[PDB]
Amino acid sequence: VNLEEACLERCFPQTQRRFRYALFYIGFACLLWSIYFAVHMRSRLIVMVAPALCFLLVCVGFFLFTFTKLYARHYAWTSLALTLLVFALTLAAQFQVDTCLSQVGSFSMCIEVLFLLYTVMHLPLYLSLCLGVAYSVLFETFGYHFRDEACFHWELLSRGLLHGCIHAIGVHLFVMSQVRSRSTFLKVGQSIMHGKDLEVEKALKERMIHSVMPRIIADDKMQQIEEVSILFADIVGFTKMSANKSAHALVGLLNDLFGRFDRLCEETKCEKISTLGDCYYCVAGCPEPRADHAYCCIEMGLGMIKAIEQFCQEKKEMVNMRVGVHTGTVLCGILGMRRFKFDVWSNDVNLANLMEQLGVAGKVHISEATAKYLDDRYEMEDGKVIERLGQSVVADQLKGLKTYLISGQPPINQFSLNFLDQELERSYRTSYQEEVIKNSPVKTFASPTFSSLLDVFLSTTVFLTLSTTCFLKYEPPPPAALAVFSAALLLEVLSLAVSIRMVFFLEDVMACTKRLLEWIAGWLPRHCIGAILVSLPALAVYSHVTSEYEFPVFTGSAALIAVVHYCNFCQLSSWMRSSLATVVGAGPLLLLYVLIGQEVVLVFFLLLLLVWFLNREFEVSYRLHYHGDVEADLHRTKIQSMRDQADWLLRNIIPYHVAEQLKVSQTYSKNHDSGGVIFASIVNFSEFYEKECYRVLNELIGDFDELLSKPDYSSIEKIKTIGATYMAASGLNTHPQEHLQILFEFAKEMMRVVDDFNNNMLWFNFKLRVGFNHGPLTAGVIGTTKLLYDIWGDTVNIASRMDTTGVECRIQVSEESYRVLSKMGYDFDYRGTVNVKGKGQMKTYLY
Repeated sequence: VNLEEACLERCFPQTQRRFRYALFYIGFACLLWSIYFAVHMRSRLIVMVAPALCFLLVCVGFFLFTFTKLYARHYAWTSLALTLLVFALTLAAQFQVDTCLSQVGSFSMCIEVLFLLYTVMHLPLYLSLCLGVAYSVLFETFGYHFRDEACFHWELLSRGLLHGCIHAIGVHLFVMSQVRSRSTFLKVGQSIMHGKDLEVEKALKERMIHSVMPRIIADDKMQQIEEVSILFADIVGFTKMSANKSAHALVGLLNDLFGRFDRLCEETKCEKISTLGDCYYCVAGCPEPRADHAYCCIEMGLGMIKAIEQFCQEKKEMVNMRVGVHTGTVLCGILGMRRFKFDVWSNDVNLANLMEQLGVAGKVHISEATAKYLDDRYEMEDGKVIERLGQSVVADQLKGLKTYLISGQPPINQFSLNFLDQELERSYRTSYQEEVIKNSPVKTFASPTFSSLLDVFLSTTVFLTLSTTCFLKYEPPPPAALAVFSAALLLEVLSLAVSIRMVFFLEDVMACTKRLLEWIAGWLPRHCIGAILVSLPALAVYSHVTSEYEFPVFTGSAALIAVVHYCNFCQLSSWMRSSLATVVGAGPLLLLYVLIGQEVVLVFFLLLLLVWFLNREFEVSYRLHYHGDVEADLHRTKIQSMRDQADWLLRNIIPYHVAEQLKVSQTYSKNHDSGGVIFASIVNFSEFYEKECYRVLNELIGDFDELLSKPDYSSIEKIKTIGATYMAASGLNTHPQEHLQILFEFAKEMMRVVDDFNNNMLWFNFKLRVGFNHGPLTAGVIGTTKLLYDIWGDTVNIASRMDTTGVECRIQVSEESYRVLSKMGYDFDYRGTVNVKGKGQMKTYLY
């Protein structure tokens, strides 16, 4: 009931203006009648024109009531108060009747007041219908009882059918007027709610975009920006933190730790690329060409050491940082269509990663290139990596590069009734045509197809009842009367059958009649049939007139309703209906007469003005209703696009099995008893690389991304891509090791397209080493304002070890995975032993 109040207060300006215009019209009707009463009814003046002028003063008082704040609270009461007064005046004016007035004048007083109460007063259905019928029945009762004999069965039935028509038109007019207003208010409410939901989801999509891309990239496909300082950090001691701590608690610690990193990164105003497990590597100087990149990178790197001690002293941990800095040229951009993220690729990045591996815990490690951009603002210490770690495999490729360490510091025109935007107006014309075309179901009472059904039905019952009274008078009728009525009846039943078939769409329909049914729904053909349909009651009356006219009171009284019937078919243009009513529903009677003559001209002018005005008001109600519909549809198609974009970019960050949980809790955590991770890197790209070469790399990843869309790889969800390496995981959503089999086929299919893609290259084939290991892994979502899904653990780090110790297009596998891979029947070869941290020399078999 609160929304009904909300409907009423929003629609109140319409009701207030509608009531005010009724006040103007009734006073105008009272004034014009008084002038006519003053000239042709001079026999009794003070008893006839004084109520007219007194009621005119009442309208001014009622107009004064409108501005009052009390009227806004009880506008229904004021309309009810006027209704009784206008009822009393018309019945009193009918009470009296060169001293006699024709009834057609009184009938207009009954008709015009009835239309005002039903349509332009916004009173309830039960009150308006009961008051209208009670006023009508008392109008007829007073007329029959108080008739004059000095001047002037089936006759009584004719009066009821005539009054039956106006009430039928009146309730039809008011119900649809109510239906459009309620529908327009609702669709406006949905539109304003859709718009509010659009802003909250447009920001959500931007937040999803910012989770994989920086702000500057999001403004709008690769770059060759040089002089870029690359950070690298490692959580030395995560393996200790890995054991004897719960998964949710574990991801909580890193969420605060990386969140602390994210905050200080914002303080450093640098860019964070991604967090590879415990590693946190971030770039400076790209894509924005910042010149202080080295000094910021040193600052956050030392800040990370400062942050970890604060982090250690808060939740009581024992961990440190191994920071590595190397500046130089770098490549930036996006690879892939799914799980695509901003990343940096160069030999500098690997050396920057290598520098982090050559660092010492709690110390920032820098390159010689970085030292060139560093002044004495910090302390310089010799790197001393050669004697710290000996001549190890990691230290072989330093290639004589000296290194250093750092410790700290309403569009409708009033006249023509058209939409101001011509494109909207054109769509409005074809709306009924396309509504039939799409076969849209009848949703509400304001549907254009349903609206036509009742308009045709109302034109039916009005035409028969109006014609019934005319035939009751004759009970020889002229042949023109029978022929017109039969043709009108023949047209009416076919038009009614068209309306029901346009709504109900019976199974007897075929394509042939559908084409013409759509054809009829067009603007011009509907006006061609509609104008005749509207005029059908009008020609019914004028079919019964002959040369023996000199009969006149009945035809005039019946013609009062034929012009009244013209308010029906609201879908048709109001100007055509209003003009046709003047020319074909009122015109034929006016020149037929050519004081009774002066009275009829005044009577029809008042009715035509009311008919013209009501057609004006209900047309803009219909036009504004369609405006509300198209805006709601326009907002619904804009909310679905944002729905698709936000969901797709959510899939760009987290897989399916994570979206539901993030809808329940702000943090995600899960441990895995058995989990396989795939690492696939490209070697000969460096030989191919010399930005122009990386475009070929992008389509290669896009070809790899097409492997994920295959129905047989729905259990595999990639994690991310770093450099030329592709990281995929199988078993997160979980034969006990069926995920591994799909993962192995993914790696095999991975080189299959690699060899297939090499066929399109000129004298250059690509390379792909794949590592494989399965076991316990922990995953989770990192960040609050920037989401990030990644998996880390012993199996992940050992998986990357297998790519580093990799060979040509050959799937390196661990002993643990070989325990279950060779059982099924996979043909596997042996290679030997490689260096593995945490397990010593590892027995590595191969595909």
